[PDB]
Amino acid sequence: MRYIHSEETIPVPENLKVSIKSRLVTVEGPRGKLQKDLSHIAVNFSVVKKGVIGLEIHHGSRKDVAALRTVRTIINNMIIGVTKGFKYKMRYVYAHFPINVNVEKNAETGCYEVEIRNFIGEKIVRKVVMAPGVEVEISKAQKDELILSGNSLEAVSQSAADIQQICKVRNKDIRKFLDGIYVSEKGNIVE
Amino acid sequence: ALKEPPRDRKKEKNIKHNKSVSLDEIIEIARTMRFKSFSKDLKGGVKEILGTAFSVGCQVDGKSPKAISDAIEAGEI
Amino acid sequence: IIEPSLKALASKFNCDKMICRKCYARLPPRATNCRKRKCGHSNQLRPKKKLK
Amino acid sequence: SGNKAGYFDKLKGLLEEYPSIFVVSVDNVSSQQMHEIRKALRGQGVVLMGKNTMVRRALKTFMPDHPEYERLLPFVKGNVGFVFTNGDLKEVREKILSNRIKAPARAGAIAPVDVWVPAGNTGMEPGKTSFFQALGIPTKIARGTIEITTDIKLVEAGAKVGPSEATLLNMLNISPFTYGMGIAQVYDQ
RNA sequence: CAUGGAAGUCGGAAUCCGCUAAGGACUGUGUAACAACUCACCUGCCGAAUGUACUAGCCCUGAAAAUGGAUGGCGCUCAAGC
Ligand SMILES: [Mg+2]
Ligand SMILES: [Mg+2]
Ligand SMILES: [Mg+2]
Ligand SMILES: [Mg+2]
Ligand SMILES: [Mg+2]
Ligand SMILES: [Mg+2]
Ligand SMILES: [Zn+2]
Repeated sequence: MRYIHSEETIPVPENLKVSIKSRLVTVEGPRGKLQKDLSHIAVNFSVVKKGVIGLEIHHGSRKDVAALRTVRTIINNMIIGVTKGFKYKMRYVYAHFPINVNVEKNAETGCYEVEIRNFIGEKIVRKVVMAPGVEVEISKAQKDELILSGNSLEAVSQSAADIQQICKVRNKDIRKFLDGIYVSEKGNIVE
Repeated sequence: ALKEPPRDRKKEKNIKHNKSVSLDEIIEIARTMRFKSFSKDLKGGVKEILGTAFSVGCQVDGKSPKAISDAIEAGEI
Repeated sequence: IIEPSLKALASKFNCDKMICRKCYARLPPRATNCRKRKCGHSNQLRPKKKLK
Repeated sequence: SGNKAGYFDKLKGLLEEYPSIFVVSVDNVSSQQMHEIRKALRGQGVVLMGKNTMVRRALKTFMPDHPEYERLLPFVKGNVGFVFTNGDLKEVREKILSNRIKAPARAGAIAPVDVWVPAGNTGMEPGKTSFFQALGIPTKIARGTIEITTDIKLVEAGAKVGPSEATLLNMLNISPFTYGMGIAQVYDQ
């Protein structure tokens, strides 16, 4: 079973610009610019209407057509991200031993780095380098919050996963020792 | 308020299923107090309701409250 | 002590999971088939029993 | 689909017998409201609404029993009910408008208009002052009663109401929502 | 009906009708018990397929031995495989 024609459309708001060349997408708007390369997928791009982009695959199989929506949702996420940004929230959870962190400022480059001390009462100092373009803040709204913000969802989420994955308990029952840092809510910078 | 005569004092620790009551116009007369509180049109539905309400008692003798309510053959009042 | 909402938040990542019966792999709570290849994508799963 | 079969003949019986049809736009209304309005109009008129009849009126349009049925084809959009009655149009203009309930907030309901608490004495138990201090409302306890010295804005119009303010609205018996039946255009009036 | 109390929700056995497209002698939580919340169920949006078992073709798990190694070798993927 080979499918003749499968098509979807993406609207574009009247605020930003997008240009595609040789399967390389450039999106630039009020909050910056992003680049992505999609040369590994055979897709045909076209301009359906004044503000609608269409893309399609011809004579594809079910497995090939399955990947068609993935680019659509990635491009939509980039469109949202370049006009509204992204924001993740994190909480610290300890029972007895407090954990203290220090998100020091730029280290002579755009990258931020986070220092974590006193995890389950350990004297190890553990060092993490954030992806470029992501801003880390200690919240002042109320206590025990870590604020992550940025332009790209992939970098914001991966950096959050780095923070989550670096605080691990070893040789203990993790159903009893619930210590660690976890993400609790994801959203946009505006509203 | 029937319960097959007075329930002797402290005679409820064991089974207390001896609450059989007669099935007659007495229940229909007692239904007039409710007077079809929740709609029931001209109270024919309320009459069937109250008649089948004592489903544990199984009406009187062979007749059953469910059979009596299901069979629409009695007078309205 | 841990306040209940934080305890639930932390437990959601390490208590509510499915366990494969062939390779002891951790699966999402609503999974129906194991994802690992050494067991052949088996559908013999059991819930992770809680601690009490 | 026993009720579906009973719906076909019941509807066919009522459409021919009642010449007058009134359209009602009911949406997100509590069941008790239709229970009470049904009991009020039990003697005269029967109200009945159901799923959208995409082709079920088109069948009445095909045969000539009522050439005016095909004139009402585009009027059905969604969540619109019909009222069959034999009373006059003037008397049925405001009969079904009674019993407008006072719907409380639902912890975040958008208030169309700014909600304000006028200066006065609540008169309730002063043990609830922690709720007032949660929002930081200046309250003074006089004679065991909580009194709001200065008016404090609750929520801006069109903005989400805070969960604490929405909860306080329940015992304060004040809310911007008043739910009632909606009247749509009937017979190209 | 027992009942501090158990208005469905220690419990016993029953399990009906009203009005609706649907909303229960109750689907749980909750609570002294209720209420409340939810659930079931129908409708508000929608816009054409779905669900449940079985059958057989290829591929994969099941598949662990000793000097370095053999579809005869290099190599081969709309094949130079079936
Ligand atoms: Mg040990
Ligand atoms: Mg299917
Ligand atoms: Mg050969
Ligand atoms: Mg060929
Ligand atoms: Mg050859
Ligand atoms: Mg061949
Ligand atoms: Zn497995």
